[PDB]
Amino acid sequence: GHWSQGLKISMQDPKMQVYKDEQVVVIKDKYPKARYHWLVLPWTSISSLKAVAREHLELLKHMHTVGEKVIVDFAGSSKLRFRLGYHAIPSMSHVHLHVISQDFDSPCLKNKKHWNSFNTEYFLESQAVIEMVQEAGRVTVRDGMPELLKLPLRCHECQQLLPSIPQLKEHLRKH
Amino acid sequence: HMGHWSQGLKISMQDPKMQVYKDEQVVVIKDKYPKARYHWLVLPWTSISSLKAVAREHLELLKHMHTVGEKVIVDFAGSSKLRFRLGYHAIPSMSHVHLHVISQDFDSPCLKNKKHWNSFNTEYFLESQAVIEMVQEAGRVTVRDGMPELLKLPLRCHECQQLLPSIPQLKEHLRKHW
DNA sequence: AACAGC
DNA sequence: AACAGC
Ligand SMILES: Nc1ncnc2c1ncn2[C@@H]1O[C@H](COP(=O)(O)O)[C@@H](O)[C@H]1O
Ligand SMILES: Nc1ncnc2c1ncn2[C@@H]1O[C@H](COP(=O)(O)O)[C@@H](O)[C@H]1O
Ligand SMILES: [Zn+2]
Ligand SMILES: [Zn+2]
Repeated sequence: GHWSQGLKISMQDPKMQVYKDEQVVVIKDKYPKARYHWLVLPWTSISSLKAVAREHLELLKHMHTVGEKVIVDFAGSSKLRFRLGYHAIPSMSHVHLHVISQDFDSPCLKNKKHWNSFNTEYFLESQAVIEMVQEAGRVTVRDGMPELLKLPLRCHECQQLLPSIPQLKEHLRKH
Repeated sequence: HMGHWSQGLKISMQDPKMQVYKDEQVVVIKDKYPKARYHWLVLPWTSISSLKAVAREHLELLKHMHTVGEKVIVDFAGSSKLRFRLGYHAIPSMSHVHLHVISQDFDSPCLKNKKHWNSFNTEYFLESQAVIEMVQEAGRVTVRDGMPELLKLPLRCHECQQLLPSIPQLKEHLRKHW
């Protein structure tokens, strides 16, 4: 479906370009799952994590550095915590780096898949991906990622199990 | 002060037809809505308002209630080989403190919602022995905070610790341990 | 009105 | 006193 190309379309639209250089583009996540949620995409598209090889190393490092720069330039005075990583089995085409604040306070965060895709090992940290390409030369993704998306809701700050999304969002207010 | 319905245990325990066991100290009745194949309530003739009211004077009575519970198990469920737990609900709904004696099959149609499950499978369920130890060491029973929150915890099998998303799936899962 | 978009 | 039946 044409919906899966949204990232390539949006990153080519100057009105959506939070940041741009000769290597990458940054856009706001159209349906953000937190107060701050950006996506970093390279101009030279990569199909999936399986296609990543050592030639992509510096680019991945650049995507990480740019993500941290966007935090400084557009959320510097914030005390929030941030994580940078990739979804093991994404839905939108063209690999993209998630840069998202750990409040997870947003109406677009609506279901269990949303939560677990940022708060389970389904969320592959950027620094860990960079490490695999630097040493092994490829990105290895363990099995069972679809099951992680169906796990009961667990708080990422205190590890408490919650029974529903609404009760989770109320719990997050304590942190 | 709650309505007349909360006195059902006092009315039922005085009915000889409901008495599974009786002595000068305690009485045993079958739970009217059992949450397992075997489910009894042990109540003293000298009623206790709540766990907060328990003092060292009730210690021997509490141990007698426990021992009687253990005897009812062997007398009426000895051939079942089922596991049992003895404890009190931290925040009961029926008046008059009563000791739960329940088999761990949890195979019953009266078990219908999460509150039922977590009332017997979280810290909401205070083991009889633990209650006895507190009264022994400290002379009173202390209920920890956050009990209403425990009743909302996702369903967890008490045998293999697996988390289940619904009651019907839990009942189906429990088959594997019978 | 219908529909491909390289 | 509980409790259908209105
Ligand atoms: N047109 C778009 N522009 C920006 N972000 C988008 C767009 N469409 C989807 N997204 C986001 O991209 C992410 C795709 O998820 P995933 O495929 O798991 O990486 C989600 O956070 C979506 O909200
Ligand atoms: N008339 C009754 N006779 C025997 N058990 C009852 C009766 N009414 C309620 N119960 C049980 O007493 C318990 C009351 O809940 P709790 O106050 O949490 O111990 C539940 O297990 C009920 O099924
Ligand atoms: Zn928490
Ligand atoms: Zn189990």
